[PDB]
Amino acid sequence: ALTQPASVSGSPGQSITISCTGTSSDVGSYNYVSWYQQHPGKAPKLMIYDVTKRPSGVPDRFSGSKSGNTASLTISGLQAEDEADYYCSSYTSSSTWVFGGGTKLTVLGQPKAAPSVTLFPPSSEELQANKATLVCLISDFYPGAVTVAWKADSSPVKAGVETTTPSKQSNNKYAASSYLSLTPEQWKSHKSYSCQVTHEGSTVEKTVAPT
Amino acid sequence: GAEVKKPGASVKVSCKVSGYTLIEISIHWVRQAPGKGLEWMGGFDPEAGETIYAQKFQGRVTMTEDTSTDTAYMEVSSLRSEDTAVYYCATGPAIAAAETNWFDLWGQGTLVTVSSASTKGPSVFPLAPSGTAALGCLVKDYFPEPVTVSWNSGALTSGVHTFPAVLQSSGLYSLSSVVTVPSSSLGTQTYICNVNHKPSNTKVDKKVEPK
Amino acid sequence: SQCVNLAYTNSFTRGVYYPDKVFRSSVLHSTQDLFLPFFSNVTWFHANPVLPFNDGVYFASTEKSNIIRGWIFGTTLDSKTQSLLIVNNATNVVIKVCEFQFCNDPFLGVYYHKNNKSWMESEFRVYSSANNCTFEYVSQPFLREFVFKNIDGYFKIYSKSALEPLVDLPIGINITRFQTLLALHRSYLTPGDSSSGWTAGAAAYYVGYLQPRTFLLKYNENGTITDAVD
Repeated sequence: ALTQPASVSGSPGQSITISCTGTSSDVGSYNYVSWYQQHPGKAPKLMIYDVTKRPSGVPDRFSGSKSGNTASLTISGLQAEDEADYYCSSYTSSSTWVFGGGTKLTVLGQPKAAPSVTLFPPSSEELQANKATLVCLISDFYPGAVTVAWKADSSPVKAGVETTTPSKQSNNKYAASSYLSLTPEQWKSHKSYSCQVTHEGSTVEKTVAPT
Repeated sequence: GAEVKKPGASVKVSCKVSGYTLIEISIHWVRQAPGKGLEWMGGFDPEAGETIYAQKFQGRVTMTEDTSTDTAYMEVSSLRSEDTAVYYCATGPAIAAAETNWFDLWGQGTLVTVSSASTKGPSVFPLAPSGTAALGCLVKDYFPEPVTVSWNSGALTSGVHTFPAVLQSSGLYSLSSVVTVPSSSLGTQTYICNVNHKPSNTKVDKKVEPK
Repeated sequence: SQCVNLAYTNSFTRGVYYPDKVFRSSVLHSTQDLFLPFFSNVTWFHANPVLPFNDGVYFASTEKSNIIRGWIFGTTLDSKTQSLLIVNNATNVVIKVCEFQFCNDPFLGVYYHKNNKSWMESEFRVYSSANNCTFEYVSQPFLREFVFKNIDGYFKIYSKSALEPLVDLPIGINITRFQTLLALHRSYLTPGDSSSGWTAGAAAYYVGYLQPRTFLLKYNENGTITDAVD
């Protein structure tokens, strides 16, 4: 896999760069780096190929470069239509292609907002069904990129976690939800469970206890 | 067209390429799971003269071509729920003497859903509240989309946030619907969420009530 | 089908071939044959038109690449009548007579074959149909100047003054018009390439017409050395 930043934002007219850190097996040894643009619900569009070249139709505001094992896409004069997901891609010494994780690109249209986080413990009705669900609801954050981590007491939890992709609200901010599936014995055994949301490098945590 | 498949079956996606013929073009296949990023499955390497597969897919994916009809095929076998994705064919150069390598997606892809779930109505649990307060309903384990949630038979609309559903590992969906209300009204105003699941003809009314 | 939908004048004292005779001689010999006038109006073409054949043609071209591959000869150039088709590979010449449903703008399409590492030519794009084939000739391929004449059912060819006889062919068909056969290529090398963008270097050819004129041919030991007309 190639490494891209999860998200990047900028104001209209400004410049931004998205980096694509590979290894000697792909970006370091070949000039075959492609960049793809994806608007919601539409097929990725080739923006850059062979590190620097643009297909006919792509504006010159998009440019590519490579240094060492790191490829970069730079967009000058941000337009509202440039807000999309960007993926880099590189040829590999195994004669295969690999993709980066994707970079969400937001063209800022309102002040950045921190997410509101509400955590619901398992209801008594659900516990009597031999099931336990923790509901973490995340709302009103901009730009629309977050990460969720659960903690049982102080230890990370990954098993039993389901998180949704962010979705635009009516007020143009974003919302998401995360669910932790526990057994009633696991739930009552610990002193607390926590939902941690990370947005713009800052973290908002909520905690619930069986007692 | 879209394909629905039980786990363990196989699917064969088609791609009809006009313009240049298949013999003078490299064919690639990429897929993208709903909400996730792009994954390269395999493609024709110009320098190798044949099709190379990502090691994750060797033995379970087979690509073939019908030079008569100019249709590219790819067949995935023993498919599991992680194979739910949109499958894109892509066209790239085949001449190894030139020093360009890339793939350009062809059409808008075909969706392929793998699920063992069948029509099931939701079980509804109250999310009891703890200046204002959040309360709601947990609409749990239903299939397929969509469910509709309203409060107080439509009388209550302000402060209502119905979150998009999560697709859990079991192949079922769950969502939450939260209303933000004054904390003073918690003992006086009645809050009922109305759940309607047309695909299973299920309707649930449940009063959400302080713990 | 596969068909795709895609002057200056000069003069010089060439266009002399052995006088339709293969007799050896060492002196001057007169001849009444079909010859090219010495200072005649030759047409300088850039490429591509269907040209009349008349009684013969002088053809010459200095084209550097392998773009001009041959010619098509016939009358209607349709499926209604038989036509002649000469094609030059890098390794072979191929001469066939069939009822060719020729394309409006014929060309020998060159394309890349990914499963053979090689470029190949397609005789599609030249004709959409080819039935009733009565003649097929295959041998080594043919400034490059040619003389073509079609007399007594035979199609005679001289190449390289003093154009040596190349070959003559029991075609037995009527020939009134002809067209030069060009090789065009296409490659998918940029994400915006167009499949319709067939291209090649600039190609140009000289065309003259043969006339019934008495000549005088000077032989020394083998080749014709000098020549004369008035």
